[PDB]
Amino acid sequence: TRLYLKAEQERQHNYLKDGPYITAEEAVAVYTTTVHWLESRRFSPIPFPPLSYKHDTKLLILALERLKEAYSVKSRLNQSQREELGLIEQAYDNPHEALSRIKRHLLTQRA
Amino acid sequence: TRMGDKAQRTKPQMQEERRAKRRKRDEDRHDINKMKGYTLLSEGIDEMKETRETYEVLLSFIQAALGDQPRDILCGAADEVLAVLKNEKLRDKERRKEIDLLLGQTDDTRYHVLVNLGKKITIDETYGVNVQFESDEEEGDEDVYGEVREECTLSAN
Amino acid sequence: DDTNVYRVTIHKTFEGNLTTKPINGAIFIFNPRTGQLFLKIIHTSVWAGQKRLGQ
Amino acid sequence: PKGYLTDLNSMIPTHGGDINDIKKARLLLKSVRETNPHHPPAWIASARLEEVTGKLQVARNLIMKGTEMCPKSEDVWLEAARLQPGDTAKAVVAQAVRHLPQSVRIYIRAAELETDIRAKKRVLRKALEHVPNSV
Amino acid sequence: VDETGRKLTPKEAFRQLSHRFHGKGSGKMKTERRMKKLDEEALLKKMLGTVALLQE
Amino acid sequence: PQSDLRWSKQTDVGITHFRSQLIPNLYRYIQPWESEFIDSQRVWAEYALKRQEAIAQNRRLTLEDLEDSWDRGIPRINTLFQKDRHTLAYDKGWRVRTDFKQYQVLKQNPFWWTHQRHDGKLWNLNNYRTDMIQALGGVEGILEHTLFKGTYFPTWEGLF
Repeated sequence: TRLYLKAEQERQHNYLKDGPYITAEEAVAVYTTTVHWLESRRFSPIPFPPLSYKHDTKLLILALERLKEAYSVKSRLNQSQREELGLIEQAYDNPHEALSRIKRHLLTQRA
Repeated sequence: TRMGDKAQRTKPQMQEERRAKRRKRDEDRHDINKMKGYTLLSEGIDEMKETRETYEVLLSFIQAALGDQPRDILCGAADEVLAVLKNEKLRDKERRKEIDLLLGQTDDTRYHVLVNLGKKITIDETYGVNVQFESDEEEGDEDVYGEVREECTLSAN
Repeated sequence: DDTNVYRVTIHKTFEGNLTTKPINGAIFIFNPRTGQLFLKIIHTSVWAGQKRLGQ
Repeated sequence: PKGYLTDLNSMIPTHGGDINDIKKARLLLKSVRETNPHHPPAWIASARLEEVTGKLQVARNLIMKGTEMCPKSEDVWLEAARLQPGDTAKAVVAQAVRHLPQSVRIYIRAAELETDIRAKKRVLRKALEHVPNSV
Repeated sequence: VDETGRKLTPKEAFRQLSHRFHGKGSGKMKTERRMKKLDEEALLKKMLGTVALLQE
Repeated sequence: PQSDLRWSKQTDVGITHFRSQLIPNLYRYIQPWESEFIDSQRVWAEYALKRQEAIAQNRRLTLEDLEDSWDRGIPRINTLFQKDRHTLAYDKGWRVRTDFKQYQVLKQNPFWWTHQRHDGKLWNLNNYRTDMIQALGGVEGILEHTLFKGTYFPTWEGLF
C-alpha cells in the first residue's frame, strides 16, 4: 500500500510537470466526434433537477436504501460508519430538508 | 446424473390465507366499488349486499304483477310494499285487501309468495375516546392482496 | 388492565382548527379474592411530549 | 445558481411540521378512528392531518369510509365534499343530502360546485320543494 | 424426604447426599436462611380489602 | 460408511436397533442456465398473454394464476408481487452500481452480479437440506452420534 501510494504521487507530479498528454488537436477531434454523435442521436441535455421534481423523493429513498445496504451488521461499527448511519436515518426522517441541502451543495460546493 | 434433476420450485407462501384476506377485503369494499364511478349529480338512479338480491326479486315480482313500468315506479312500489309489510306489526289478515288489491288481486298463492318478501326483507360529539398503540402491520413484504398492481437538442453551427 | 393507560380527548372548535388533549389514564390491578384495586394514575405529561413509540 | 438559490430560499417552508410529531399524531388519530367508527370528529381530524401533510388521496379514501361509517354527520359530509374534486365532490354532496335531507350547507356546496346558473336554479328548486319555509 | 416428612426436591437431595459424603455441611448463615425460608412457607400456607373500603 | 447409519433406541420393552448411500451434491439441485433461459422466455410470453387477458377482464392478475410459474423467469415471477415494486421501477443502472460497489465496500460480495430485489432468488436448497438429513440417516440416526441421549430429554421437539 505504501509503495503504491508513493508511485501514485510520482504519477500525479509527473502529470503536473508534463501537462496534459492529450494534445489540443486530439481533444478537439474527440470533442467534435462526441457533439456530432449527440446531435445525430438528437439528445436533450439533462437539466438541473427542478425544485418540485415528481420523483425526487423516490430517488432519495433509493439512495438511502443503497447506502444502508452496505452495513452487514457485525455489531462493531466505527465512529464514522455509525455517524453515516445516523445521517441516513435523519434523511429518511425528513426527506425535504436533505433535498434542499443536496441541491445547495450541487449548486455551490466546490471544495 | 444430469444437473437439473432433483431441483424443485417452491409454492407461494400463505396462498390460501392471502386469498381469504383478498376475499374479505373485496366483500367489504364491494360497496365502495359499486358506488365508485356513480357520479350522482350526473346519475339519476343514485337517489332512487345480499339484501340487494332480495330487493331484486321483489322488483321482479312487482314487474310481473304491475306491467313493466319505469324504474322509478318499480322502486317506489318496492319501497311501499316492503315498508308497509314491515310496519304492519305482524298484522297479516289485513294485508290481502290492501297489497293484493294494489297488485291486481292475483291470488292467495301469490299472497303466500309475497309474504316471503316481507319475511326476507330483514352529528354526535361522542366525547371520550380510547387509543391503542401497537406494533402491528407486519407482513412478508409482498402485496397485501395477492394481485399484480400496475400503474431543445444539441446542434453545431 | 392497561387498555385505559392512554386515552385522549378530541374537542372541536368549528373555526380554525381541532385539538386533541391527552388525558390521564389508569392501570387497573384488581384482586378477585380481596377485591383490592390498585389503580395507578398515568399523568398526561408522561406521554405528552415523550417522542417515543409504543416501545 | 443565484436565481435557483433565491427560488430555493423562497421555497423553504415557514411552517414545516415536525415529521416525528406528525407521525405520532397520525398514529393517535388512526387509533381514534379505529376504536370509534361513529365519531365524525375522528374522521375529520384524520383527513385534516392527512391533507395538511402527506398527500390527499389517502385522506380522501379515509373520508369516503368515514362518511358511510358516520351517517347523519353534516360536518363529515362537508369534509368529504371539500376534500373531493368538484365533480365527485358533487356526488359526495348529494350522497350527504340523501343521508340527511334538509341539509342546506350541503346543498349550498352542491351549487358552489356546479357553478352554473341553470343547475343552481334546479337544485334550489328541489331544495325549496323539500323545505319551502326556509328564508 | 427430609426428617420432617416433606418431599425433597432432587437438588437439595443431592445437596444432602454430598454433605454426608464429604463430611461437612453448610454454614450457620445458610442454615439460618434455609430454616427461615421453611417457616416463611409454613406461615404463608397456614392461612386489605376491608382496610381499603374503610379508608376510602 | 454403512456403519454410520446404525442407531439404537431404548424403551420399556428393551433396546431396538435400526439402520436407514452418498451425500447429495449442489449441482444436481442447481438448474442449468440453458433451461433457465428457455423457460424464462416461455413463462414470460405466457404471462404477457395472461396480463392482456386480465386487463381485458378489468381485474389484476391474482396469485392464483401465475402459480405454476412461481419460481421461473430470469426476472422471477415472485418479483412481480413485492411491495417495493413501484419504488424499484425507478432504480436504473443497478447492475453497474452493484458491480462498482467493490470500490466502496471492503467486504467481497460473491453475488456481485445480481440483486435479490430485482432478479429474484435464482436458486433453492430446501430440498437439498432435507435430502442431506435423509442421506445422513434420519434425525434419529444423526442424533445417535451426538450426546443428545445423554441429556435425557424425552424428545427432540421442544428443545432449543
